[PDB]
Amino acid sequence: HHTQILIVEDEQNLARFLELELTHENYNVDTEYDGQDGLDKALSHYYDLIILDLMLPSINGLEICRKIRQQQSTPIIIITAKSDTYDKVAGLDYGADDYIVKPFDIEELLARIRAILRRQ
Amino acid sequence: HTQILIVEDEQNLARFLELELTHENYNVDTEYDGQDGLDKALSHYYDLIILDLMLPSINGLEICRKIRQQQSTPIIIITAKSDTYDKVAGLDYGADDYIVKPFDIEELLARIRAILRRQ
Ligand code: BEF
Ligand code: BEF
Ligand SMILES: [Mg+2]
Ligand SMILES: [Mg+2]
Repeated sequence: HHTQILIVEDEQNLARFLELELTHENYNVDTEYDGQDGLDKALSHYYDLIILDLMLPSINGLEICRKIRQQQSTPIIIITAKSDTYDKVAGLDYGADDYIVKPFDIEELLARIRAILRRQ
Repeated sequence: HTQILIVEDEQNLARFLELELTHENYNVDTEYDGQDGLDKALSHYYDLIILDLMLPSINGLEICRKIRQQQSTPIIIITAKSDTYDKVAGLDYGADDYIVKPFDIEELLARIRAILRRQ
């Protein structure tokens, strides 16, 4: 019984870093670097929480978020270099549970994962 | 739904949030002192509590711990403390979100909506 996380992120250094840091916290992690592959994975497997970058190949994160939310209430955290207030609001209103501006400290992401999953 | 408590000692900010939130059809109570805020939270029902960290009498992290000891009530921390250690502590002590000042009201309102989806 492991908590399952999907990361959709096209910057492969950060993607691997997040995978390693989350695996160290005893999460099971799947990663996708392409937006369509990430959506397809999110819809075909059960995750406990999904981490979504916004600028991705094929389709971008807000479309992924919308299409996941047509099917699932699965927690979503958006991570992105997009830091304007409107981008944050739009992402939360499309159903993301949190929204973190890059670059961030891993310990903050881990704390926010814990806080969201506490209420599941 | 509608009941919000704000514990914030910077009164210009508190009245702003109070008015903006009331404009959004929330019923807002506010307290400028940390002990009064904690007392209010434990004595009265709220749907969501907004906690500053740096307050007179008792600091917001301790308020958060004591509330979460007794209630499931959603908590958003708002604070000028931007350090990662403080974010991690606030979230681990029971806060559902943590916003660094300054922030735009539409962000707060969106995070309130998102947190109330979690119940
Ligand atoms: F490409 Be992600 F929005 F940083
Ligand atoms: F006084 Be609060 F922590 F900004
Ligand atoms: Mg990207
Ligand atoms: Mg203060």
